[PDB]
Amino acid sequence: AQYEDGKQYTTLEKPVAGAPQVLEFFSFFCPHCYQFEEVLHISDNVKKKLPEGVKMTKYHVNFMGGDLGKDLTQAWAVAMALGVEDKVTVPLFEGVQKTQTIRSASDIRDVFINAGIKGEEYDAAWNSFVVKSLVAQQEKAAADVQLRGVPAMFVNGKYQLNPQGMDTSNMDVFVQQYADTVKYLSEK
Repeated sequence: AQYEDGKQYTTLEKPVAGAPQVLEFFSFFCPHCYQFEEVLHISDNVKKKLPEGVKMTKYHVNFMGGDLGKDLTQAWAVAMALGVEDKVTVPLFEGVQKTQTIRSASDIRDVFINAGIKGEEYDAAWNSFVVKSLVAQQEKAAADVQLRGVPAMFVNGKYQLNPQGMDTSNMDVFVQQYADTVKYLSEK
């Protein structure tokens, strides 16, 4: 066939019921995630090709970067609660990996302050129980699907994208193959 289990995707031997339709995992410590977001814009191009009616969830993971990794997952919870993903994603990636100016929670906070979220808004969200449940969700979803590596994308709790089985000679072509696969998986 043209799309084959084990080729552009893999199937979970233990399917995850009630999972978000298109589910993406990342970490601001993850070098390929940096590529996926700032060079390739994967999440964005996947969207562009998803059918109507399908929502995409993106979650941060704990297993990279120790203490700051967990901080970063809570701040991503804050980002989601406040709806400011599109304003902090890039400065967080560049803070962790480019300039290396993120070394503590406080530095994570500075990014939000600079992106225009108010101190009192940030701190309240940071400490809110809404954010604690939203942290819990991020952790649960990672747990449900065995998650040991990022970037990772799961469709309908049953399929897992396998980008290593796609040509990388051309970056535009890789993205579109990626996006088309998610589309195919979605329709399955």
